[PDB]
Amino acid sequence: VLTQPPSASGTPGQRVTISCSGSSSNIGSNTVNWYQQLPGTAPKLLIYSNNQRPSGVPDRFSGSKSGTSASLAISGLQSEDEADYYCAAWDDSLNWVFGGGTKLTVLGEVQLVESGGGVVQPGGSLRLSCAASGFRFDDHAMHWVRQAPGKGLEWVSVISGDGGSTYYADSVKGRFSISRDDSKNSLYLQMNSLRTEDTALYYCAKDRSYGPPDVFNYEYGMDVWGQGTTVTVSS
Amino acid sequence: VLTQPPSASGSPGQSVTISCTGTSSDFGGYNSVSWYQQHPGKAPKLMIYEVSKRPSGVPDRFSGSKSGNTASLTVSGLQAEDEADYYCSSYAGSNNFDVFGTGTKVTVLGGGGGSEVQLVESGGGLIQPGGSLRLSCAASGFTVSSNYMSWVRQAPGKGLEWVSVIYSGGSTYYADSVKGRFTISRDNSENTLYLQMNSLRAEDTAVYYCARGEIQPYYYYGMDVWGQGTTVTVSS
Amino acid sequence: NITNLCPFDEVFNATRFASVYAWNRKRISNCVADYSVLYNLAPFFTFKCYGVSPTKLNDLCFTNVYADSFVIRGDEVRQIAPGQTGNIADYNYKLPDDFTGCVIAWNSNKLDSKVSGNYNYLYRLFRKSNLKPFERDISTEIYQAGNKPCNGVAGFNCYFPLRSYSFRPTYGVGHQPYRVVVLSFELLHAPATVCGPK
Repeated sequence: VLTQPPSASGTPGQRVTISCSGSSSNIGSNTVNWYQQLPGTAPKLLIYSNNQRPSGVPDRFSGSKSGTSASLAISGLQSEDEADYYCAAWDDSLNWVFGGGTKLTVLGEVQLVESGGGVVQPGGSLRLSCAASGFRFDDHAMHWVRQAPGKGLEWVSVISGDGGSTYYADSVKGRFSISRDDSKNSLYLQMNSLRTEDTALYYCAKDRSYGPPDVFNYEYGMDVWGQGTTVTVSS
Repeated sequence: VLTQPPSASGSPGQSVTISCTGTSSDFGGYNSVSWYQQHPGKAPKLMIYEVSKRPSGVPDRFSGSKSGNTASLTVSGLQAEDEADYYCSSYAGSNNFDVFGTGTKVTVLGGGGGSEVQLVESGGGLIQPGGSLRLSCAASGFTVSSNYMSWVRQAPGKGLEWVSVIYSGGSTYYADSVKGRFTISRDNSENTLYLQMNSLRAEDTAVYYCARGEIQPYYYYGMDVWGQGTTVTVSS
Repeated sequence: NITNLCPFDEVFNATRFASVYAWNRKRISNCVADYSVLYNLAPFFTFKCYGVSPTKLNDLCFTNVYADSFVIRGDEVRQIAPGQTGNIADYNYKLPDDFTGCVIAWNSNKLDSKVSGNYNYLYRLFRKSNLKPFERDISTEIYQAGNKPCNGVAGFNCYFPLRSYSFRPTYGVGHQPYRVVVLSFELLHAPATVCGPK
């Protein structure tokens, strides 16, 4: 569980400070990660390892991990920084807990495309596919991050680069089967015992670490995402 | 799970050169690609462990270089009278079983270990379904309590697959097929090393083979000796 | 005043670190261990501290910290844990189920992998029994597979109990050199020296 301001505010020109509170079970023993998602487009990594930024993220963002809470800062925000900011951390109970989202509103190249959605009969379901194009699939891990329409993000499962140990969430445990096959850098996720509470996008997200994000608790992040399919079971 | 050609019979002994394409890498990290001549009947025989590195045996099958992402074992010019199924296992993954490949029919024509250390088994004739049957492979040669022992089973039609691995003194790693219902236990420290069924789930009908050494992280061990297996023949 | 800094800066930065069969046991004491500086060091990939939290670690005195460094593969860092089996966990370095330190580790595929043949390390593939928690076996006698004496020979009965790695630059993560340094903490009936910045 992570506490995050649901919908903060801000004024142009100056800076704000989005914070995230977590117990010593998730943040105190691991590293926090801040993700940015514009309304309409797929999310993208903003800050990883609590002090580092990817090549695409400019110096307009900074982070700190003072104590058991994380603190973000956007020095000199503008109209382009009006997006959702999500916190995420790997808890020591074999799970990946995400934040809630911060509507910091101020009113003044490898493709990872996936498919396999569509409305289906409740109870059962179909398989979830994923693909890539020349990015050394064996040297990276993959995550499944479903997001209901308009709602926040949540972690489903993770497959490591080795293809061995994998972890599932507290709700998708048992009835979900994630696997990878190095045919064309694919990823198959089979779902069972559908409860109709799964209408989301199911982002097939790419990471940068190799093993499961439980032994590498300082580099685990999430690389360029992929446009997910809108699967609407709706019974 | 690896990719191997189902059969290879065209141009016998001239352009067969079977290979286990697909390893998601430069053919593993330890650079050890196994090749076992699993002839029908007797247990498999070691042919190639390193890239080629042919041990004391037939020298007309060598040059197993890792061409790109596959190890093309040059089998041309060997002979034209053979009816067997070759296998290939190459991996370095920590606790990753099922490293063997699919049944490759390398029959060029088609139509036309005993005194080394020891070879004994249990002979599970008409095994009562489930239960707990113990299979031993008493070896009067090397110590059965110092070297790394292994257990590999194969079923009618299906290929070989790693079933059990036991290290020197402090490891009892099991495979993913049993997932825990199989309890490996080393026998007397100076007699043998046996196994345990522990209420099989009708999938252990495959014949067993107690290998004197590891398969995927292979070591020459001087000589590769296996033991003739027994048919479980479950009665569920 | 904050003076007499720990020599940790000389540990986490070198060229040749160690091997798993002969690992350093640096006993660091009499300094203000500023673990906050250890965070913003080279880009580590693992900082899993099992005993306590790094935030509360800077407010607890200690007697002496045992720094133990070695180099293992990528798929072996999982074996360095308070209780786990493996080719490196029970044959080269084993941690008890009381480790109050950290398992700091980072990839070093920039200076520990050259294309000339890396026959420098080893991991003791052969052994007789599991090593005692925090035990080091610096030996080179030929492993004897029982039932035959060996005054030193290599064939069919007795083999080299050590085997070198195959670290190469043109490989993938998992088969790359990873430098792992653990920091064992202890508190005997002795005055505590290493406390931290106040």
